[PDB]
Amino acid sequence: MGSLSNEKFFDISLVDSYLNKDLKNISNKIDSKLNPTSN
Amino acid sequence: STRYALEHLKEGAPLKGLFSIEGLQKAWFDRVKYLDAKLNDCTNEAQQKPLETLIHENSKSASKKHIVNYASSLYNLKFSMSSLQGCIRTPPEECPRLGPEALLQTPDFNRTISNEPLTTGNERLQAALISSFGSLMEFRTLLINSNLAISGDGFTWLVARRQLDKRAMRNDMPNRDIEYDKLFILNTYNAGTPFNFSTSGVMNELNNQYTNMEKQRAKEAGNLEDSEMTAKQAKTKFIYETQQKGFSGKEVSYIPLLAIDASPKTWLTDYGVFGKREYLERVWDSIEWKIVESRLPQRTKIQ
Amino acid sequence: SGKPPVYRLPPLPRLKVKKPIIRQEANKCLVLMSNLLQCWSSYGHMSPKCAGLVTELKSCTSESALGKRNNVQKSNINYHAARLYDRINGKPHD
Amino acid sequence: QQTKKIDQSLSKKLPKGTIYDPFDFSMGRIHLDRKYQANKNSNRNDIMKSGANPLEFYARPRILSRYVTSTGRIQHRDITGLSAKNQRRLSKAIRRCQAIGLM
Amino acid sequence: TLAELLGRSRIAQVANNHKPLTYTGKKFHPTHQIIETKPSTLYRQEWGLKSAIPSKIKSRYLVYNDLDTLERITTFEPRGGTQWNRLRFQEMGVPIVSNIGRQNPFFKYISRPEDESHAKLSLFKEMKGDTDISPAAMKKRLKKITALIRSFQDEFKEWLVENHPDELKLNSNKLEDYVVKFLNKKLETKTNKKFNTEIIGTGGLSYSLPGKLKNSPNGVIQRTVVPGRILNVVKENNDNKWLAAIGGFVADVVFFQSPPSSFNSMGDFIRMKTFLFEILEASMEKNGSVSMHARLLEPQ
Amino acid sequence: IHVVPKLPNSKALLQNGVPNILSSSGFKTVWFDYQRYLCDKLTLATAGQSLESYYPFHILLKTAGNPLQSNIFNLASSIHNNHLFVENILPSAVEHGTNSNAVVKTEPSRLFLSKIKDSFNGSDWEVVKEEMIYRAENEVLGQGWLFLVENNEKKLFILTSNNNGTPYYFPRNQSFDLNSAISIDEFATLKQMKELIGKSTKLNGKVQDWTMPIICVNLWDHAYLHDYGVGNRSKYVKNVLDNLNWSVVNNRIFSGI
Amino acid sequence: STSLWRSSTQSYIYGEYKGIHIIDLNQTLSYLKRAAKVVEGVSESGGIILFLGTRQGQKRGLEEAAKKTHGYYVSTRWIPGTLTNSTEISGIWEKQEIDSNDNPTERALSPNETSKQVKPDLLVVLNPTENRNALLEAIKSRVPTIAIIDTDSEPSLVTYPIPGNDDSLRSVNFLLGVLARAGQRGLQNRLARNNEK
Amino acid sequence: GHIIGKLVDVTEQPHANNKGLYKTRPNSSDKRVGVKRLYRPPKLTYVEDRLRSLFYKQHPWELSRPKILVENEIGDENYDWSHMLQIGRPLDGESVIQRTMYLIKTKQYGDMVEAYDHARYEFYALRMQEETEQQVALEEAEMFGSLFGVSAIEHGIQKEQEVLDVWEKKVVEETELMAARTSN
Ligand SMILES: [Mg+2]
Repeated sequence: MGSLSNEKFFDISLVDSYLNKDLKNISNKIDSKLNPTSN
Repeated sequence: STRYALEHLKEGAPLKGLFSIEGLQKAWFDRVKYLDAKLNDCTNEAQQKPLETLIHENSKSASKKHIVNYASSLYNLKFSMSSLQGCIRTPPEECPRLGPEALLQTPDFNRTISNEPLTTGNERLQAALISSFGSLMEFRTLLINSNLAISGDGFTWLVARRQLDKRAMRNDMPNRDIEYDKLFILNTYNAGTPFNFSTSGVMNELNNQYTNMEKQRAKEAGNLEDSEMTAKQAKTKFIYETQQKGFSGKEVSYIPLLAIDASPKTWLTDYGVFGKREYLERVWDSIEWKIVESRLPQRTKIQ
Repeated sequence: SGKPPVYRLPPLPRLKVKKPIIRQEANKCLVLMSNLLQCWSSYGHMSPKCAGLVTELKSCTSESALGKRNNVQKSNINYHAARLYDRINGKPHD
Repeated sequence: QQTKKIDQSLSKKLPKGTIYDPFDFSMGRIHLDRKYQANKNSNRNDIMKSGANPLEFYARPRILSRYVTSTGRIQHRDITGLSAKNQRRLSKAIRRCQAIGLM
Repeated sequence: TLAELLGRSRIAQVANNHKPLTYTGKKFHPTHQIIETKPSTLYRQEWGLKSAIPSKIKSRYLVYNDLDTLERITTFEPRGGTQWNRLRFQEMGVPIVSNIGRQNPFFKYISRPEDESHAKLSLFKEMKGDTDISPAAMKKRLKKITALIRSFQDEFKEWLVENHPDELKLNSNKLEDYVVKFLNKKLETKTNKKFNTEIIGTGGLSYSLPGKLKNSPNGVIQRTVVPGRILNVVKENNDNKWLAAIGGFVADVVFFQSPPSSFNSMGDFIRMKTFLFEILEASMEKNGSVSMHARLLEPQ
Repeated sequence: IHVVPKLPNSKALLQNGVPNILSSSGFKTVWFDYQRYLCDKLTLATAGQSLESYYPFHILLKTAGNPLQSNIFNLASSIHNNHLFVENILPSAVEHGTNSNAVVKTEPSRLFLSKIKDSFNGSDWEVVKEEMIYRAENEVLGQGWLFLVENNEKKLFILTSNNNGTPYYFPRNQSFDLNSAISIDEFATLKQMKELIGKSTKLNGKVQDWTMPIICVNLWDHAYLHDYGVGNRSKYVKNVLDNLNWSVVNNRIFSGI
Repeated sequence: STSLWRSSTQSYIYGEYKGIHIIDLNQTLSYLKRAAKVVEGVSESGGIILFLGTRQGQKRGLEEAAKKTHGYYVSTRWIPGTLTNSTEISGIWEKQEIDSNDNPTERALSPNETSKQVKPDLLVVLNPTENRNALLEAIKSRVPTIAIIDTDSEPSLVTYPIPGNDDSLRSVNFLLGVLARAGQRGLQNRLARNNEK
Repeated sequence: GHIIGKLVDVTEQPHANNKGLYKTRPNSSDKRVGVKRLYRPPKLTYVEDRLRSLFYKQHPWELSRPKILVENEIGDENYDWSHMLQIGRPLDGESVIQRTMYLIKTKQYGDMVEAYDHARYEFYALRMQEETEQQVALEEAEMFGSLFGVSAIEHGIQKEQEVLDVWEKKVVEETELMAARTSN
């Protein structure tokens, strides 16, 4: 998985996700699916 | 006679999926009639006594051996035919006669399993077979292989290790006369009792009396006994007793639960020469597991 | 895995052993002496037990000092070597 | 009458759970096992041939201690049986280890 | 053509083997295919190999490694023993019983592949199962598998974010399970079964199933007797753990306390005489060894 | 590969079975089938083994000693005995079907009758046949073979094999069914046989014996079941010896020249 | 084996399998038929055919082939000079005169006739690697030769090579049997022709 | 069926290799000449060999069964491998391999593995049947009055006893010789 790992020892994939908004976009999608509405 | 008649078998009525009218008439009716005629000619006082009682009381007898032979053969044939019910598919006369190529066919007893006793709802037999044979497929292939290997007349039995009621010194005790340890398969040939608590050590006793008679003749003639000969006889005796020495003692009875016939008279007439394996296959799918389930007594799993 | 390599030889005029070590057995009449000397050193000179060994020396010495000598063979390994060297050597063809 | 004691060199102790042949009870078998006696126990236990870098072990005197004779002389390639490069690196390691004075 | 005929030729049927002909180690199973010559054939040194075997060989069975070698010599050995040892096992006829209770592997059970548990050890074996030199096993294989995972990075991400977002948000300890499941499915596809080398079971020693009875002239046998030799009285560890030779197999035998004084009468020569043994059980191990058990029977 | 031999006048036998003995269907049951079955089973047993280069008589001799090689011995003995039976009941060995020389008739040889007189108690041949059937019924319950053999002593006996037991080898006669009770004298004879084989010093545990047969009658239910139904085995054997091919038989007797 | 290969036989080999070179059999068949009817032609012509083989156990095949083809065989070791030094080696053994039917004429031979040399018209060698001196005697004495050539032999020493295995009794017997039968057929044809033209 | 003497030109492969690098120029291997390969004897290989090795290192005791290598007549061999049991040959690993080849040739199954397991299970079934047949045949013979001189167990015991007796003599002689050596 790379960026989503919970290991304190991670790789460059985390940096790639951070710089290119990838991980932020993933978290936003997860929140939008789960956080609001909840109908 | 009525005592040797079955509700499943009727004159002129094929056993569906097993034999035609001719097959039953030749395999069962002709043979049972012949055995009854021979036994009656050989003994008038037979009808009142069951075959099992006759075998138990009369045995190990050279003078009256043929009484036991014929009675046991009749009992064996009846017991084998008792469990047969009739398989829906593949009528006996419908399928074609098998030729030489039937030999090269690879058996599928390793692959296809049919007529499971679970289907009839008998779980006690399910557990007994799984425990004493690991799996149904192993049990089925063992039966088919064993009976098939019999060259001439013989039977294969699903006997049960009925632990002796205190080495046969007791009997009719609650739950013990119907207490067995495990299941086993035995191949009897030419009218051999599946239960071998009787007829066990017969060769041993014959050897014992022979050695004694030889000793008496030697001493009467004055010939001194030879130590090595006695040692050899002791070794033969020791192996014979150690071989047939159950933990309970007095040998272990093997009650019969199910039998499969091997005599060519049963199948040669209709299934042809090459069809023996086919006959066995059709038989396996024609067992009424309710009867054997009822015959199966209680287990020993208590201690 | 990496066992020591096999080293061949340049073509040789012949393959033979100078003085082959052929199997041989002692007379045991000298061994009898060795045991008797051991008995003398431990039990005592011409001690009772040594007497049995003494008689054994007498028996082995009576006819020959070293007893009867036989089973004197020779090793024919040179014969076989010379016989099948031309095949076993693995020399390149002509 | 005969003495009940026999040297191990004349008694083949067959291992458990192994096939055997009648020949294995003959003197031929013991002579064969004696001549063909291999040292594969080393082969499985020499970490040096496992692939590890010998020069790394210069700080562990014991590991090299099994490749030196009683007085410390380095065993020849035949006895050690390592690869040429592994042996040369092992020799450098032990010589270095002597320099630091652990040997 | 000729290539296909050579593929089916009896020489080709024999698997190539380069194991030592004279092995001085523990022997747990045959390591060479026995070749047999018909009497007439042997009469003309026609074993079927490349070159005729020298006349001095009178045995009709031999084991070979190389059809021809640099020294113009056929690497062979006229032993044919193993077949006799197998036949002796079939003499005793004691069936093989699975040690771990594993059900017979001679039956493709429909449910056997179904019932299963997580096997991370398989994941370990996928890269550290090579058990070879460090520069290749620990570097080349690890690089290869890491490259393989690179191709399965986005797919894992989308699946986890789509189907299991709660656990990812919570960082549950169960997250590892999805990783194992994913890798399993990726190496459980078509062509992914690969090949597994391991002794299936009896391995051809005995295709006998338990349960059948050895009906005998004197009656059904309850305990089997076979002549044998007690190998040594030194046993093992002085833990009442002897050894004995029975019909080609070295099998342990159980002794009652105070064993027979026969060994005391003569010791370490006990192999001279023969005894009678019961075969308690025969269960094999992962190495192919058969841990046959026996018991010593003596007249009272 | 073992192949069923070609019999003379095969067309005549295929059209109708041996006259006075078996019907076409019955003969096709014994020969032309269950004989190809026997050959195929034997070939599958010995294919790729040194035994496949030998003939049934030789393989059964070689196999007698080996305990767990009994399948091959059993197969070979059946094949050999069966062909013996077919030959000795063949209507005419000579291929004179086209010539239609039905005048050919077979009668016992004077030497053969003389041998009967020497053997037993000098009884007549018909009495021998009757008592032979008698024993066939009484001491062969299942299948087996009926033999009139000749020993080294020049005295014909009757061997009541209860299975595929070749007369050639008395250790493998299988003449006493041990499954049923056994008399004291028979068990004594068995123990004597135990001793006799034990005396042999050969590494293969074999014993000399000649006892080659003269008359073969198949007692397997593959022969009479169809033609003679069940229990009529006595009538089957009776008619078999009635029309026995005598030319081959009296030839089987050692002419002494 | 490959470690023994002689490169001069590269064209005769089909490849290597299990550590040994595999001879092409189409070529072996073509050469064998050529050699076979060379033998038949010589036998029909009425020449002398010599069958040479010195490996152990070959004598039976040589003797049988010689008697079928009315030729000669040498299962013992070839004697150097048998062809170049014939008068010294074989000058002491006596000969005979035979007619077109291979029937002796029972006529005495003058000393000069006996002292002459009889030269085989065809030489067949089963182990040309060991009988090299026999091949060199033939090449020097102008006698065509047939030999079984393995992946170790030199095909240029023999007029008519037969690529095949030479270390197996079955192979040499099979090849030599085909050659002998061809020679026998030639002899029968000659006998028929001279009996009836 | 591999082709000797063919060189894959750079133009033939336009796509990137396993490492994502486009091949644009011939490499050192392409420079070299390959006449030796043309004249080298080809190295013959068959897929069946891998299976044969796998089988015999999965069924070690299958080696115990002797195999005759003297071919009878390979040309006159008509085999329908739908059923591996075939007159003229025995039941052995080769039967498994041929059956697997036939299964794949007909394409009834997929990869090597499945066809191999199918054939293997068939081979188990036939072998179990044969072993049971031999055991029951033995039982038949003894039940019916069959005499046996020497069995495999007793044959082994007797030969072992011969070797042991020779060994006994040798060891006593060696012991007294060792007594001689140490008595010095
Ligand atoms: Mg050669």
